[PDB]
Amino acid sequence: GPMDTKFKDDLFRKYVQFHESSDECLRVAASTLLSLHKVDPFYRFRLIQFYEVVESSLRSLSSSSLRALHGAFSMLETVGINLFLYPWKKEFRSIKTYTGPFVYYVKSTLLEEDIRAILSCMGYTPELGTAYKLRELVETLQVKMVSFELFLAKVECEQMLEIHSQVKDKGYSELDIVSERKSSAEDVRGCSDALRRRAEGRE
Repeated sequence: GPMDTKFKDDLFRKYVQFHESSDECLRVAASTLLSLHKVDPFYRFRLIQFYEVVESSLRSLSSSSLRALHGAFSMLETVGINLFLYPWKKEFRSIKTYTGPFVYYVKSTLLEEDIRAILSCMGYTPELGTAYKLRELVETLQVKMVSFELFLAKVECEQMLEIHSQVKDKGYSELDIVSERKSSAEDVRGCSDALRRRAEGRE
């Protein structure tokens, strides 16, 4: 079914409040939201094409993994947080992407067009494919919303890492885990149980 709006709205408000004032308590809530009431996987995200970006990364970028994706989404989340907290600062109206840790964590892991799409939701557009800049007036609510989905994305990577750990002896790839998680609305233990049973031949 649909995502729980009340739970999501409450979590969003607490996420913004937290940053305006460790996010582990927020991550526990996010982990609950991502499986709550058997929300369909295709309703977990509305601004990022999460499972498509993940599968593109795992298939196309050889250094990647769910761990690497966690790091890329975390770095992009921090870009968003800085922008909605400090939109007047030159260092966040123009961001550093062609050199520095952004190369190692994001360019290594997400396709260029997915970087561009995610950054566009924050109002960043590039020049010559780089030099991302906020060229129109900031829309902090939109920045907050995509930052929040990058937070959910990093947590969802944590969920899929956990699914894999619970069925780690059966020879599955991370791509196999992603396909179960996007196909089934079960929680983490449900997904791992299904993967185990399938590997055992029990359907």
